[PDB]
Amino acid sequence: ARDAYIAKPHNCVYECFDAFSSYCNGVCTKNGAKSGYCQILGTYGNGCWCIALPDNVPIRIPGKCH
Repeated sequence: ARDAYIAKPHNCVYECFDAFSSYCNGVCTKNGAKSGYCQILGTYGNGCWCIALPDNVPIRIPGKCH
């Protein structure tokens, strides 16, 4: 229902940093209301967090991006 480390469609964020530049929120901002923040990727790097309940089909991949 929500994204954990992904903020872009089928692509993931290389490394979300401080949201001071609203970089992570900026990606979630495109929705026009969706809200997201930058957390940790999990192992190494950073991950973007986005909250909302689109029509459906939130995450279709283990979170790994090309």
